[PDB]
Amino acid sequence: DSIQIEIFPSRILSPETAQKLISELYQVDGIIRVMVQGPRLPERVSAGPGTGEKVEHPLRKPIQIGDQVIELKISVGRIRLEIENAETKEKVRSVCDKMLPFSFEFREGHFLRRKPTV
Amino acid sequence: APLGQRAITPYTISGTDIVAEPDDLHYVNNAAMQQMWDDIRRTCIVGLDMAHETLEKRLGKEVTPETINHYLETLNHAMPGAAVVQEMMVETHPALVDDCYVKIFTGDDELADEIDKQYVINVNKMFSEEQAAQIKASIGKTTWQAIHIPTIVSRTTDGAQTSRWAAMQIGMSFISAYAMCAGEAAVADLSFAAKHAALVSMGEMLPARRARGPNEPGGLSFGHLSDIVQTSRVSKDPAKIALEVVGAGCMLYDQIWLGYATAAYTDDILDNNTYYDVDYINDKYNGAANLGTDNKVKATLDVVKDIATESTLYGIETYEKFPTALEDHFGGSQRATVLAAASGVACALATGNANAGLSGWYLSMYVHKEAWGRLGFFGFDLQDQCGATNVLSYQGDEGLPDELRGPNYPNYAMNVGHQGGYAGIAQAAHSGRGDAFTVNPLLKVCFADELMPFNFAEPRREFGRGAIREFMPAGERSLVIPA
Amino acid sequence: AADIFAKFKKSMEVKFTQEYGSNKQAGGDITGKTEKFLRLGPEQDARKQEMIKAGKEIAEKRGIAFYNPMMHMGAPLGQRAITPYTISGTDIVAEPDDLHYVNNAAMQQMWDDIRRTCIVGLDMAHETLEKRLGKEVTPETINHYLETLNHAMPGAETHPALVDDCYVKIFTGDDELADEIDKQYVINVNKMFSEEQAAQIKASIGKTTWQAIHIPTIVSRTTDGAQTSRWAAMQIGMSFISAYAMCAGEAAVADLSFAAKHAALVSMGEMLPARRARGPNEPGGLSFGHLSDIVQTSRVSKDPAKIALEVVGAGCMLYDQIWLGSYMSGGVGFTQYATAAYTDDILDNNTYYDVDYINDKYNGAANLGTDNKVKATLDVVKDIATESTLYGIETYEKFPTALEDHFGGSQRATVLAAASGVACALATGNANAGLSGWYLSMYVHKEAWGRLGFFGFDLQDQCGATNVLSYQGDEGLPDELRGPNYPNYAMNVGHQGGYAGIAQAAHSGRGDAFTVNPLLKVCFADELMPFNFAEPRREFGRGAIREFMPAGERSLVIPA
Amino acid sequence: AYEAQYYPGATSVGANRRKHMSGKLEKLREISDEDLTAVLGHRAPGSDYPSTHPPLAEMGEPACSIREAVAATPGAAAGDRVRYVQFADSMYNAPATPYFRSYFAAINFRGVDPGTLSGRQIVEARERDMEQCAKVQMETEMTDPALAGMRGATVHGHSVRLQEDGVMFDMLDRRRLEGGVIIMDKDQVAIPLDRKVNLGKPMSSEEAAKRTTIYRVDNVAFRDDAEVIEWVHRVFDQRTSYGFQPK
Amino acid sequence: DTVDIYDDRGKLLESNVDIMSLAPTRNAAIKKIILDTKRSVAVSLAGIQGALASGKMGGKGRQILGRGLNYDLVGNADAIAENVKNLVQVDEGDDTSVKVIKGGKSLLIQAPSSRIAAGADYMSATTVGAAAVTQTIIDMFGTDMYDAPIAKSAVWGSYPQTMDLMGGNVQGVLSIPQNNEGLGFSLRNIMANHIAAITSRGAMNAAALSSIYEQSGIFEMGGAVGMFERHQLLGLACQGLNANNVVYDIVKENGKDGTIGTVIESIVGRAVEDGVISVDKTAPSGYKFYKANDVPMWNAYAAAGTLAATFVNCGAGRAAQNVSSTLLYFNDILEKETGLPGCDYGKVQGVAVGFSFFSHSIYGGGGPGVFNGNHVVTRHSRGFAIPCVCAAVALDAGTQMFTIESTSGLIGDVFGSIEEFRQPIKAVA
Ligand code: F43
Ligand SMILES: C[C@@H](OP(=O)(O)O)[C@H](NC(=O)CCCCCCS)C(=O)O
Ligand SMILES: O=S(=O)(O)CCS
Repeated sequence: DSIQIEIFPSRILSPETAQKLISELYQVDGIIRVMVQGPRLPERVSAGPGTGEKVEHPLRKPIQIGDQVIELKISVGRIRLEIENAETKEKVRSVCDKMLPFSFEFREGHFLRRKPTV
Repeated sequence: APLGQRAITPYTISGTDIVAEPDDLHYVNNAAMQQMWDDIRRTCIVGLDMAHETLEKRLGKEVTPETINHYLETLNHAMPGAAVVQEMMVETHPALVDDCYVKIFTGDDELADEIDKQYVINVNKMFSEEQAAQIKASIGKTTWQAIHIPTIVSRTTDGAQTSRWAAMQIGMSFISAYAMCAGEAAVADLSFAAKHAALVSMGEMLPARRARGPNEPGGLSFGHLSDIVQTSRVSKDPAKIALEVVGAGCMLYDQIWLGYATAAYTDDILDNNTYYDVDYINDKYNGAANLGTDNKVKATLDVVKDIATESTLYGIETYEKFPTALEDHFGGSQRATVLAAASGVACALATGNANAGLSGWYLSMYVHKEAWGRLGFFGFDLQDQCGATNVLSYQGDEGLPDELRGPNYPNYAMNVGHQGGYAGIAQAAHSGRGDAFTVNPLLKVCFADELMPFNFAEPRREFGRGAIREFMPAGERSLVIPA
Repeated sequence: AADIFAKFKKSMEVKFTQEYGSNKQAGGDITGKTEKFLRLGPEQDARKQEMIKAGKEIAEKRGIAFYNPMMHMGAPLGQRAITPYTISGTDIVAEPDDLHYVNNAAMQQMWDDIRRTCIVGLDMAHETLEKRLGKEVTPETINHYLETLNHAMPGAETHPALVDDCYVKIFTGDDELADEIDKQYVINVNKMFSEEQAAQIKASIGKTTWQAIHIPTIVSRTTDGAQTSRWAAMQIGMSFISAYAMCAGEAAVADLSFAAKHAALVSMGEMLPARRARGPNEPGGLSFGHLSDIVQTSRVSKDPAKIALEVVGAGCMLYDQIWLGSYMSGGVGFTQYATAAYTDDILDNNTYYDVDYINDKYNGAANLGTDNKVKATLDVVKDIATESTLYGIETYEKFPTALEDHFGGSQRATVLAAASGVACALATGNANAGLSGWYLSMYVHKEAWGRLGFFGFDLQDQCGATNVLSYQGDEGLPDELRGPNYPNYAMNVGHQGGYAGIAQAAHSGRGDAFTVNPLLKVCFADELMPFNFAEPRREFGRGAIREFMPAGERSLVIPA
Repeated sequence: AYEAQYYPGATSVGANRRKHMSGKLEKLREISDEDLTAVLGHRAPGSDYPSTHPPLAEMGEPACSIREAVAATPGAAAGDRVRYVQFADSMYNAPATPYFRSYFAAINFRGVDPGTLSGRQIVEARERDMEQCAKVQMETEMTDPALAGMRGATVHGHSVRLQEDGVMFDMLDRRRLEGGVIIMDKDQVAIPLDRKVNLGKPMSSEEAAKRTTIYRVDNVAFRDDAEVIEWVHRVFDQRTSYGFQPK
Repeated sequence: DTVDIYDDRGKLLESNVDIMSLAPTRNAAIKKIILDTKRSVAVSLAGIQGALASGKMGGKGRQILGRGLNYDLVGNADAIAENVKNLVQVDEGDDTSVKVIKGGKSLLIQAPSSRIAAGADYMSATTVGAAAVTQTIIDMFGTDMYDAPIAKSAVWGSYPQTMDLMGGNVQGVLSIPQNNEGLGFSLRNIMANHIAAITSRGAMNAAALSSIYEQSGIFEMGGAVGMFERHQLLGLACQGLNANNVVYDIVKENGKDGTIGTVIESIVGRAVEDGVISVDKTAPSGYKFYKANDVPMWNAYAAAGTLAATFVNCGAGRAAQNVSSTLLYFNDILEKETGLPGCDYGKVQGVAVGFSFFSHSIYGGGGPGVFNGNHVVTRHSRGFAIPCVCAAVALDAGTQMFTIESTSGLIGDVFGSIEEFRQPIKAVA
């Protein structure tokens, strides 16, 4: 009965824009679960002769969304949603126009699981 | 309500509703993949007509349909590892070897008609009348056996196991069913017939340098892999057939034989490119992408150039407008693989020629390289740079119809992400023509059986089922293992 | 020996004079020459009843003829009673069916352990790092690198629980180096062997360091045996790159990639010719010395006869039931050509009698040592072999049940020849002496009974005597080196199992630490393997009782 | 005097590729040798170059005509070890691409071993020869600090969408915008320097696309570049016939 | 060691010819036979045309649908021969000969010996012949640029995807070198039906040529160094080449009503008369153990007796089946009745045991005509047991199933046109 969507910003979001964006999406009605995928942000070099060194990435910040602190391991460059109705898909695409300051894509289909695991 | 953080972007099986994590498509964690390889590995075809000539000459027997019924029942008893002649011996447990059986398919319509219909693969029933006519014309009025030895025996052994086991049990079943002596020259002739003279191996034996043997994935040429996949028998979409062959070949070659590919059978990118290619070919070449032997265009350099360049440009535009599969931490060699597969399948569908598909593959690779300045990892570029000049050469070590190519081909010997595309191209060369088989009708009819634990009609769907812990493979030893 | 003769008699009692299942054989005289055949059919076994029921049920379920004992010509199997088998040197009673390698999990696990194991030399990689990379290797660095190797080798995309049997260990001839290294990754030659055995091992491997690599069993089952070397090489390269802080991509690191991947890689087996084409790590290329070394009976026992016999048992099983029984042949199997040499103690009885005879005639020449051994001559071989063969023949002719047990002549010929060859190699300390005694035993058997064996059992035994001492090109190798790919031995059963036990005896009687390869003796000197190579014959019995848990099972990724 | 053309194409990307291959780049910034050595992270800045073998002057050489005729580079005459400078270029109009960065290296510098991947372009050479090549590549328009940068390990980020402020993504942060300029503060292996290296400002998106060598549908697209397509078709056609019959 | 060589009619060819002069590495005719086997190859024009027309190429059951080429190769076989000779030949007027055999259906390509001296082994003949035929097809029949693969694989089968030309239509007397069981075994890898067909079913010609190949391959494999050179040359002279007419004398004297036992009596009588063995000890029961004064000579006598007995048994029965039992039981009863080892010291007897097993059981092998010197079953006798197999096959009368025609029709048709093969004993002598 549900439909599930992804938002693909043309530029990998910084934590601040991702901070506000994800924050009010949780206020959006009709979301079962959300996903944010993108490049990882290591806290230590794990390859090369400079292995085992401290890396404090500018993009690794404790985003404050919905009164919750989340430590980004990634630069959110893909957001897949979960909505039980299509009339909220109009809502989700609408909000991404206002507070994502650049061009983005918006598809629909089976994205997260829709399948048992383990 | 929940917030997920992951950086691996789970794959969704192409043309399906199943999304599987990237580590569920590894053949170690995917039982369907292993079962596919087991079915291909444990399967062999032995003719019944040369043994019948031996029986009728040496012994003076009469080989009637009732004797064949008795002999086939005997053989289906003896093939799973049971004794039929002498006494006081062991026999493989019927629970552990229940995936073993022997069936006969024949180009003789009558001889198939009065044989017990539990041991017969009916060509007319399984195939459309045009494909059935093609198959019967190809094989003649000859009978063949489709032997599938136990999964456990093939797992505990190599792919060289199959012909030996099948020949031993065929000889013993002849001995039991035709009332001939346990040891006599006629028995040897039957053994030599089954083992060599009338045996069709899934793959041939590899050279010394490749430290592996017969009936392995390296001997399984692209024509045999096309014929094993049973989409050309089940559906008429000439592009879906090629895409299914690509999806199965990428797994079987890259993941197992060479030890990435996933993209070819995931996310429906190559499928979209191929369908656009078919539409373009129909629009420009008077619908040559449709089924048929006359509507195909003669394969020339201009045609392949047009088709391959257009396919590559469309793929590049689609990537550059909505990448959605890049950013994988490992580069973009799969981009080149997908583009080349699309171009080659389009060229094959339009021309009905496999080497035209190969030329499209290489032209797409070159257009990729010149448009982006990327081509892949260190490897990868070898095969393309070479092979572009090896498509039409007729020199000895270079040049073969694709159908007769395979992982043991010199250029294709070591690198990943290419051989599945070639199998798909070889399939598409004939699928658009509506042909019953690619290069071997015996393999095409041998795998038109529904008792296989693996569905060779939908290979990619089988991988999807395997990835979600809903595929039951054979060869499990739970009976003998402690609880 | 009287004690072994007693256990032989007890085995015949428990086999014929005692009833098994429902064959109604209770009562009888194991020295008697007559019996009455009840003709109860295969339904007398009970286990065979299980097989019949399962086959019929599968026949209804699937839709084609599967397994009907009525399609045995004449009458079904078992017109004479189904008497059990007893594993030599133990008391576990096994049905014949449970000793078919398809039906024995431990029997499969043995080959899945020899197949998936590899040993990669490690001095050259450290030397390359030190010299041409500046990254000095210190035992802390080796500890970290072996930690990285140990779980990367399982795959790290391989399932965490599906590859639990995938580990790597190291053993070194450098005594001071193995002391610091974390003992979870070290095979210590000084405390897994005795002082003299470990002394010979260290003397033969020198100051070198080696890795024992075991890839997942499911990976070995899915692919062939030639995947082991490549899996190990790739995991070794990954561990070197990820444990020594080296960039992947520069040219100089490729020299190390070669050195650590495959410059000092020792394969269990090798390539085979065309008819039997196969690659490395298949039983056709596994030497007799390599099988002698994979069996850790020498490491954990001082009795030479027991060591030779244990090697014979495992050998027959690997080379007859798996190699010739399945790869080259397939079919029902060759389980009963093989159970002769590791069941019912006829071989043990003959060999212990031969030990007594040699010690009585040659002043304990069959006892452990290296100086008491008699020099190998034709007279010694003729003497020992003939007496051995004559005694074995007298035992078959004196106990009719022992003759009926090895009903086919091939089993009897194999038992006699194995006993004679093992005795000769024990007395003389020469493996080829054991071989020549084997062939003389075959000749005495043939001339005494007027029948030797199956149609082609005499091929390598007619070719046997003359090729033992030849130094021509394709004829002649010390036995320790010979194997199933040897030209005479390539295609016949009932021999290759006993041949390995012959070579083991030539060195077992001397108290030797290893037969042909020390890297194998130490590589398999690890009690962490799911299979126990210290006593293999006890392992087959354990499998036949459904009490052996192997590796490579896919139950976690399969519907239940 | 055969005047090389270096590439076919009348579009802007054609001229840019001809410039990259030909080495006629504009020195768009400047970087000090001590700073360059520090950023390469191969050794301590301001030291003599370690050698893997003694100088060829004293090491002695065989009577090879090629050795007598091919003057060894200064970095090899002193027996310097072999070292590498690695770059990751963005497909979003970054001024260079792996194959054409490699063409520049192989046309402009002796004794070089360029290696091209889809996300890397390693230049491996004797230590001071690679020093020269890295300085040229960093100081000129070929390298845009925002859309490029040295990356010795974990080079992921060439095909990732640029940062929201127009810098190519990096997992290790070998450089980032600081006060409107690119400041590189780690080696190419991502263990920090003792200092801060100023690479100038990142060239704006418009002029970046003006001086790019990637073919994109946004900017000049490959489809309409009939010259490049014609070249590719001619090369592929010649390959196919001459494989069939070399005539 | 001097013998006489007698042809298959029992006539005297050459008198007193020294044994060492007859070795593979010294005899000119044997060297020429080796060179011709190395360089000559046979092409099936009919099969090429059939594969082109029907697309049935690349092995067993393979057929490419929709790419059939309709060329009249058989009709224009003469022009094809001329152009293939033009391509193959290294220099004009050299030893390159191409003949059209049997009305255009097949060709005989004998590449020049320079291509042999300028390469490591014999495969240059096969590869150059296949390349020449493919090139001539593409040339004279105007094959399109995109139809080149089909014309190539109508000659080359599945190579390089397969090690050999599986499904091809060009083949030689010897298989590919990758199929050897050991070092130097290539000359031994000629199946029995090939030798039977080449000599047009002449028993003492098939035996002679098979023994020539076997001894050439055993010299190549280091089997004749020192005293073993004499050991093998005596066997070759006595068995293969009819030394002093012993084999044919025995055949005549035990032909009408002979058996294995009478041939054993003949061999032992000739040995005792010539002095090759004499009574060493006499047991109390009257049995006289014999001792071999001349051990290589006794081995030669055993081999000659083995061949003669195979002749007698398989000619009385007219079945090539009996060869295995003849080879086994002649030597076995010879050991029992004289007290000495059989031919090749149990090696021939064991090869006969294995070859009788594998031709009489479910485990492989086949008829006597599918066994060669390289076979794992019969690679053990040092050149003394395979000649008997080839002679037996040549001496069959329609009893076998896998007959000479079925397995070696092309080989027989093409290579039966060389006199050095139809008359191997005359060539060697
Ligand atoms: C058809 C053959 C010829 C051939 O090539 N193989 C056979 C049969 C085959 C089949 C029997 C299974 C079945 O019934 O289908 C198998 C198991 C091989 C397979 N396909 O797995 C086998 N023999 Ni055989 N074969 C054996 C043997 C033997 C002994 C049996 C002598 C006796 O008195 O019973 C004799 C030859 C000889 O005289 O030595 C024998 C012959 C024969 N052997 C005669 C059958 C004889 C008959 O009609 O009674 N085997 C043995 O010597 C004992 C072990 C037994 C092997 C089974 C096991 O050990 O696992 C079996 C090994
Ligand atoms: C001889 C050979 O048979 P083919 O030449 O293949 O018919 C060979 N058999 C094996 O060596 C013997 C397997 C059966 C052994 C039975 C007990 S001797 C093989 O399988 O290739
Ligand atoms: O009957 S045979 O001796 O040939 C085979 C028995 S395994």
